[PDB]
Amino acid sequence: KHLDTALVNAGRRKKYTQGSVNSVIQRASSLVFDTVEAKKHATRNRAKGELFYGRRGTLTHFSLQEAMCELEGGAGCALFPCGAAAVANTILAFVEQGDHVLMTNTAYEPSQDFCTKILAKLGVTTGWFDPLIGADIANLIQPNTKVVFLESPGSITMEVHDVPAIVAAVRRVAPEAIIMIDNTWAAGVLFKALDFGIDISIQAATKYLIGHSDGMIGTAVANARCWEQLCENAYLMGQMIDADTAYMTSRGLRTLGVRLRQHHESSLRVAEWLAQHPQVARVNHPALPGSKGHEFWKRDFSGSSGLFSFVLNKRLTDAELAAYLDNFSLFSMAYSWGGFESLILANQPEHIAAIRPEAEVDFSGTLIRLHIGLENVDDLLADLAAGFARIV
Amino acid sequence: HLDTALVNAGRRKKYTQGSVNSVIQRASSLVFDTVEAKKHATRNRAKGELFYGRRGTLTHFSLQEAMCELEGGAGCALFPCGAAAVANTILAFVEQGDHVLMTNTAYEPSQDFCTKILAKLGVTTGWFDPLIGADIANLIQPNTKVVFLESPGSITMEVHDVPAIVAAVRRVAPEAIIMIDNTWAAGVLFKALDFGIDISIQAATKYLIGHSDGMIGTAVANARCWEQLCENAYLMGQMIDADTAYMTSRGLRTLGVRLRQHHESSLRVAEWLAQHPQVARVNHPALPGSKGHEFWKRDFSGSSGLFSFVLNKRLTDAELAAYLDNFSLFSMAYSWGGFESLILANQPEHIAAIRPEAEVDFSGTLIRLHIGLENVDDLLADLAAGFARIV
Amino acid sequence: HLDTALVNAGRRKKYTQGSVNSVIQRASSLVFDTVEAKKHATRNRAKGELFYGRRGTLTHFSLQEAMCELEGGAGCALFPCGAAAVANTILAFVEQGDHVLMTNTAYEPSQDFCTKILAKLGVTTGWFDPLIGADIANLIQPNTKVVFLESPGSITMEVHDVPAIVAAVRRVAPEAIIMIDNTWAAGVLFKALDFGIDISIQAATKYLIGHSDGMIGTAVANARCWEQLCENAYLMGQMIDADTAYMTSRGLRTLGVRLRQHHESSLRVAEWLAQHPQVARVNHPALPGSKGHEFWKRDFSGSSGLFSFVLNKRLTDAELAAYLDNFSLFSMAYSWGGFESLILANQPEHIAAIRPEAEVDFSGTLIRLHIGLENVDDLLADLAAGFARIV
Amino acid sequence: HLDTALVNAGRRKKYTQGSVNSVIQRASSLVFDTVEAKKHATRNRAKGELFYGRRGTLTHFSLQEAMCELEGGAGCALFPCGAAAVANTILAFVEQGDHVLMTNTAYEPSQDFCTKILAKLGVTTGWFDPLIGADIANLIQPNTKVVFLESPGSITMEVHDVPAIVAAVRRVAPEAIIMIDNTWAAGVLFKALDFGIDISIQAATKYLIGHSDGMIGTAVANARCWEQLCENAYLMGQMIDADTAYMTSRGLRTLGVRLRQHHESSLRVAEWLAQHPQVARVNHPALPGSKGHEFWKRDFSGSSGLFSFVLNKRLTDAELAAYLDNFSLFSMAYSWGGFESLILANQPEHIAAIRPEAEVDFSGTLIRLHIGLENVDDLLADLAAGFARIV
Ligand SMILES: *Cc1c(COP(=O)(O)O)cnc(C)c1O
Ligand SMILES: *Cc1c(COP(=O)(O)O)cnc(C)c1O
Ligand SMILES: *Cc1c(COP(=O)(O)O)cnc(C)c1O
Ligand SMILES: *Cc1c(COP(=O)(O)O)cnc(C)c1O
Ligand SMILES: [Mg+2]
Ligand SMILES: [Mg+2]
Ligand SMILES: [Mg+2]
Ligand SMILES: [Mg+2]
Repeated sequence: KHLDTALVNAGRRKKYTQGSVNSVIQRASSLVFDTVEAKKHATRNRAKGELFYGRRGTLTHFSLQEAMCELEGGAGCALFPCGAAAVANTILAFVEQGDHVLMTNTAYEPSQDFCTKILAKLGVTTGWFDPLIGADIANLIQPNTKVVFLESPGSITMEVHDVPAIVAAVRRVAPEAIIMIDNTWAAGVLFKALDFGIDISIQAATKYLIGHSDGMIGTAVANARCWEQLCENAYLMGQMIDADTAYMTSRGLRTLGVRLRQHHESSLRVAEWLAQHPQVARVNHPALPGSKGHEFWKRDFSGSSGLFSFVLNKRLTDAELAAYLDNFSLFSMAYSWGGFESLILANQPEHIAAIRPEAEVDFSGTLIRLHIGLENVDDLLADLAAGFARIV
Repeated sequence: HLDTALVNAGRRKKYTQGSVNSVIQRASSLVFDTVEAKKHATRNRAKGELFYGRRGTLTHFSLQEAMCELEGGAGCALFPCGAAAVANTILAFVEQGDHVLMTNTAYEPSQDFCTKILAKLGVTTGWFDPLIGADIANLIQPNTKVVFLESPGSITMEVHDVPAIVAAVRRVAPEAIIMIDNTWAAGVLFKALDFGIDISIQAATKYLIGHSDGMIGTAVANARCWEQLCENAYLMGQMIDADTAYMTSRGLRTLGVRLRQHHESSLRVAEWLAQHPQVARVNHPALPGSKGHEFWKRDFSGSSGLFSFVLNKRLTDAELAAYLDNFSLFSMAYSWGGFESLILANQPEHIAAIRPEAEVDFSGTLIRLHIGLENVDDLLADLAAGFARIV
Repeated sequence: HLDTALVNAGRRKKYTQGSVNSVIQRASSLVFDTVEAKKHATRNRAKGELFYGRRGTLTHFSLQEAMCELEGGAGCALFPCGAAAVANTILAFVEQGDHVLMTNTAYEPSQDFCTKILAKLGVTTGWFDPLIGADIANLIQPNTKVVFLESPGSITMEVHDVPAIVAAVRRVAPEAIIMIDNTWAAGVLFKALDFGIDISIQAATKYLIGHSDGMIGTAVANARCWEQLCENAYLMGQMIDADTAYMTSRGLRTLGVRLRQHHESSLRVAEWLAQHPQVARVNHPALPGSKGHEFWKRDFSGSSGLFSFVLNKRLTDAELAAYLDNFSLFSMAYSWGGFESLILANQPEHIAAIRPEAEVDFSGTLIRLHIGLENVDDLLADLAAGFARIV
Repeated sequence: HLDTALVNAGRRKKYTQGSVNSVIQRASSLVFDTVEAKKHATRNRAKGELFYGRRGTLTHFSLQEAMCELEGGAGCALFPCGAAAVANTILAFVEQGDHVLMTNTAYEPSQDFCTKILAKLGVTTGWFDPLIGADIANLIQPNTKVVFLESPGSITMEVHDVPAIVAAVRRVAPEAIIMIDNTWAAGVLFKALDFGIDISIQAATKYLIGHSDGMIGTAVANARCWEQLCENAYLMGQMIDADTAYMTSRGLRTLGVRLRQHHESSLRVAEWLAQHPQVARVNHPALPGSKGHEFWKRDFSGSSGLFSFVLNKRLTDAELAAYLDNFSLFSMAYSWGGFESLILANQPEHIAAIRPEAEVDFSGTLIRLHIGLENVDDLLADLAAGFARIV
C-alpha cells in the first residue's frame, strides 16, 4: 500500500526542494567553499551527498539518487548520459584483464556490442546463455567469471528469466560474482531486482522513468557490497548526467505508477487480440499466458509495462514491409520506447539470429515489436487491423 | 576574423529556422515516415541525419558543425564532461598491450584514468617532462599508441613545444595518435589540429560554457582518426543532452569578448605578482620568463585567465585559512573559465604526487587563480589584502 | 477518443521535425531573408508565421493548435499565469461605462481584478449566485458586456446550470461575451464552447502542466471573439515563454490518465468523508447530493481531484495548527492540479468575505483537498489521523 | 566597480546554495510546514518570503535584488516582455479621467497601448518633442498623472534633457509619476532613478538577456511608487517564469564586457558613416552632432550598440531589395541587444506615422543598425558592399 506514495515522494526532502514541490535545479560545475574547513568537509563527503564539484553532482542529482535508492532498495545510484553508457560503464567498473563475463544472449544489442567490440580487446572475454537456462547456468560459470549479466524480459523477443534459479545457481558456484540486470522494461519498480539477490539494477531511464521520449539518461542502483566500486570507477570515466535531465527523471517518477498501469492494461488487451488473430503466429508478451517465462513474470513481477512483440504468420517481402509499416496512422516507426506514443518496428528472423550469439531463432515469420502508449486502445487496434489488411 | 566566425559558427537555416539560435530538439525516439527514410537515416546515422537521440538531434548537429569549423576538424564527439572526453577518447584508441605516453603535467583525473583504469586492462602509461621537446623520440616504445599532450600543463602552466614534439613523434611512429587537452585555449587560442595533432579535447565546461553552470566535453578529430573516435565513443554510450549543447553553442557567441578580458586582466595580475616581495615565481604562459612562454608567444593567438604563482613561504594550515577564508571577491572552488574569479592552494608535495617520475622545483605554497570578469583593480586590492594576512 | 487526441494534439511535422515532441524555439528576433519575406511575415504575424518572439515561435504555435483542437476554439491566447489570462481576457472586452456580471464564487484574484482594477477604469461589476440559472436574465443591464462563469466555483465547488444561464443571457443580451474559468475541468471534462460560452479560460498551471512546476494561462475563444481577444491581449504584451509552452504541450500527453486517477481517488476519499461523524458536508461535484451535482452528471464527462468538505466544528487557531501542521502526506500550499495531494483551510467568515453580496450556509471550518497520485489508503490514513487530533 | 557589481549582484548564499549562480526553483505551489509559517509568508508575500509562485521563487528574488542594486531602486517588478512591462506599469498608476504625457519618440507598441487601450478606459494621452526640455511645463495639465520618457528615442535616437524635464515636472506637478523606457542603456548606462525619475522600465529581452533567446520586462521603482506598482501589476497577473529570470541574472554577468564592445564597434561604424558621401545624417547618441549628444555625454556612462542613419536619397522599392536582400553579416530582424548585427529600413513617412502630432525632418531612407559582436572591419565591409549596390 505504498508504491504509488513512494513514487510521489521519493527524493523530495526540504534540503532539495527548498519549499517547492519538486527539487530545485542547481546547474553547476564550480561549487563554492566558504572556508578551508568547509572544503575539507566537502572533500571527505564528496561521494556522500555534500556539495563538492559538479561532476559529483548538485542538489538536483542528490535528490534523484535518493529517490532511485529508495525505489530500488539500493545503497547508491550512479547516473550516466544514457542507458547504453550505464550498461557499458557498470560492466567495465567490475572487470579487469583475465576476467570473464556471462551475458544472456537476449541482451540489448548495444550491450552485446560493448562486450564484443570494447571488452574483448581489453582482455575481458564474454560467454552467452539461453534466457531460460535457469539453474543450468552453473555449468557455464568459470573460475574467472566475474560478472553475470541478466535482462528480463529479453530485448525484442521478451523472454523472462527464472531469476531465483539463476541467482541461487550463481551463489552456489561463484558467490562473489557481480550479478547485474538491465531492468528497463520493469522501470526498476515492477521487478525488485535487488530483493532477489541481484547486485546491481541498471536502467535506461530514457524509457519509462522519463516517460515522454524527450530526455536520455542511465541509472545503476547497487547494493552495499558493490556501491563503492561502481561509484568510483564510473567517476574515473567521467560519467554523469546534467542537472536538468536529473530533474526531469525525478519528475517522471511521479506519474510512473499511473502510466505503467495504462501501459499494462492496453498492451495486454492488444496482445490478447493478436493471440487470437489468424495472421499472427506467436505473441511475446510476459503478461500473456503461454509466453516464454510467463510463469516467472506472474510469480516475480508486480505488473507489466507496454513493450512486447509478435511474430507474423509469414515472412514479409520488402514490398510488403513497406506497405505494412509506411501506412500506419497512429503507430510511429522509431527506436526507443517507454513514452506516451505507440511505436512499431520490424525485424526479419535472420536479423534477430545475428544478435543471438551462438544461438538460432525458433521462428520464421517477420517479428513486429510494439510499444503501446497512452492512446485509446480501440484506436490502436483499428490501426493494427488496417495494417493486417495491407499484407493479407 | 575569429569574432565573426564565433558569432556565426553552426548557425545555418536548417538548425535556426528563423530564430537567431538553433532550435532545442529534445529527443530519444526520432520518427521515420517510411522504410526508405529509415534506411537513409541509418546510412547517415553519424553524418547529421536524424536517426536516434543517442546519435544526436538538430541541436547537437549545430554544435558539432561549429566545433569542427572553429577547430578545423572532420568530426566532433560530445561527452557528459571533460573528464569523460579524455577517458573515452583515450580508451577509444587503445587495447591490451598498448602503451600511452602522457605529459606528467596532465590533469590529475586524466592521470588517474590511466593508472587506475587502463593499467588493470593491460594498457601501460609512461611519462614525459612538458619541456622535453624533440627528445620525446627516445621515450616512444614499440607499443606506444597514444601520445597525450596538455599545453599549458594543469596547475603549473608549462607550455609544450608542440611542433618539436609532433615532428619527433612523426619521425619514429608516424601512425601514433597524438591528443591534446586544449581546454585552457578554449580550442581557439591554439589551433591544435593545424599543428599535426590528431585530436583536440576540451572540457567545454570551462570557457565555452563560460558561466560555471554546465558540464560537457568535446573531442575534435582529424579525418584519419574520426571514425574510430566516433564509433568507439558511441559504443560507450557517450553523449550530451540537447540543452547543454545549445548552451555551449550560445557560449561561443561571447567567447571572443570574454577571452580578451580574461587575457588583459590576468596578465596585469601576473605582472604585479611577478614583482611582489612575497611571490617566488609566477606561472603564466603570457608572462615573459614563464616556462615555455616563447612557445606560447609563437604558437598561440592569445591567453585565457587561468594561471598560478608560488609563494615565498609554505603556508601553515592556520595561514592557509587566514589567507583563503577572508577573500572578498575570489572564491574557493574547482573548475574555472567562468565570469567569477577563483582561488585554490596546493602544497608542493601535493603537486609532486601528481608529477609522476619527476620532482617539483619549488618549496612554497602554490596558488592557482582564475581571473574572471570583475574589475581588475578590485581583484588586485583583494590579493593585496590577502598578502597582508600571511606576512 | 480523448486519449488519442491528447497524445497527438498539436503534433504536426512542421513543429516536431522528427521528434515526438515539438522543438523548443527560444527567440525574440525572428529573421527575414528578404524584403518580400518580411512583408509576408507581417501580414501573418497573428496567423502562425514567424514574425516576432512576442507573437510566438513554433513551440507556441504547436500548443495553440493543440488547445484549439481540444477545446474546439478558433484561437488560443497565452499568458504568464491563470490570473493574467482572466484579467486580460476580461479587459480585452470592456471599456469605460461597461458592466461585468460575475459569479460570487469566482476565484478571489478574479474578483479583486474587477473591484480594484476595473472599478477605477469606469467598469462596474455585479454578482450572482452560482445556482441562479435562468434567473440571471433579471440581472443583465443594458451595458452588461461580460458574463463571467466559474463551474465548479472556487473552494466551495458549486456547479452552474450553464445551459440555463447561456440561454437566459442570449435571450436578453445576445451579443454579450460569456466567459468561463474552466480550470477544474482542465478544459476537457467540460466542453464550454459547445455550450455557447464564448471564451474558455484556464490556469494551465494546474492540470495541464500537472506537476506544480510551471505557470501559464490560456484562453480559447470562438470565431466571433478571437480577433478582439488576440489583439487586445497583444497590446498588453501578454505571452508565455517557449519552454513553458513546451511543458504545457507535454502535460497534455498524460492528462487523460492523470485525470482518471484524480477522479477515482478523490471520489473514494469523498465517499469516506461523507460517512464520517466529524464531517458536516462534502462538496464534490461527482458525489451525489453536492450542490449542482445533477448539472455535473449531465454536462461533464468526468471529474478532477479538487474538492472540499466542512468540519462539524469551526477549528480554533490552536486546533487548526494541531490539524494542519501534522499531516504526513498532504502538504499545505496554494494551487492544485499536480501529482501531490494538498490541503488548505478556510474559516467560514473568510469565505463569506469573498462571497460578495452573499452569506455562507455553513459554520464549520472548510477544508479544500487536492487528491494527487498517492495511494488512497495512505491518504485516508493521513486524514483519519487528522480527525483524531481534533476529535 | 560596475564589472564587479555585475558579477556579484543578487548572488547570495540563500539563492545560490553553493553554486555560482542562483538555483532554478520552478514552482506554483510553495509549501508551508505549519500554519504559523503560512501566516508569516502571507504577511510577507510581497517582501521576499516564499508564498506562491505568482509572487516569485528564490530565482525571481535573486534577480529582483540584482536589478534593485544595479538601478538603485526599492523594488523590481517582472513581466513576460518589455511591452507588458510598459503597458502594465502605466496602467498601474492611472484611472479614468487621468492624462498621460508621452514622448512622441516612444516605442510604437507603447504608443498603441495608450491610443488603443488607455483611451477606451477614459485615460487620455498627450505628446511632446523629445528635445522639449524645460518647456514641457506648458503641456502638463491638472489631470496629468504620468510623464513617459524614452531616452534615446526609438529608431531616431534623440536623447532627452532629463534633468531639465524632471525639474520642470516637479515644479508644476510634484506628485506626477515619471517613467522612462531605459532599455537602450540596459538600465546601467543611465541611472534613471538617480535623476529623479520614479520608475525605470526595461525590455530585459534586449541587452540583459543578450542572446536574442528570451523575453522579459522589468520595472524598477523608487520607494514612493513601489507598493502601487507591485500590487497593481500583481492584480493583472504579471510575472516571468523562473528559467527566464535565471537567464536574465546570467546575462548580467557579461553585460559589462558586452556593452563595451557594442559601444566601441557601433561608434566606429557611426564615425565612418558620418563622413561617408552617401549618408545624410547619423543618429548615434555617442556621436558629436547627434540630437541630444551633449546630454548623453553629460548624463550617461557609456553607449550600447543600437543607432540609425539617414541615406542621402530615398531608396526606391527595387533599390531597397538590392540593398537589404544581399547583406552577408547583417540580418533583417526586429529587436536588438544580442550578439548579432541587424539592419532594418524605414521610409520617412513610416516614421512620421508613429510621430504623433509631429512631422519628420529628413527625406532619405532611414537605416537602423544594431552592431553586435562580430569583427567591426567585417561589418564595415558588409556596409560598404551595401553602399556599392545603391550608388
Ligand atoms: C533503449 C535500451 C537501452 C539503451 O538506452 P539509451 O538511453 O537509449 O542509451 C538499454 N537497455 C535497454 C533494455 C533498452 O531498451
Ligand atoms: C576541468 C578540467 C577537465 C575536466 O573537465 P570537467 O568538465 O570538469 O570534467 C579536463 N581537462 C582540464 C585541463 C581541466 O581543467
Ligand atoms: C489557481 C487559479 C487561478 C490562477 O492561476 P495561476 O496560474 O496561479 O495564476 C485561476 N483560476 C482558478 C480557478 C484557480 O484555481
Ligand atoms: C523591443 C522594445 C520593447 C519591447 O520589448 P519586448 O520584450 O520585445 O516586448 C520596449 N522598449 C523598447 C525601447 C524596445 O526596443
Ligand atoms: Mg546467432
Ligand atoms: Mg613526482
Ligand atoms: Mg459576503
Ligand atoms: Mg506624425
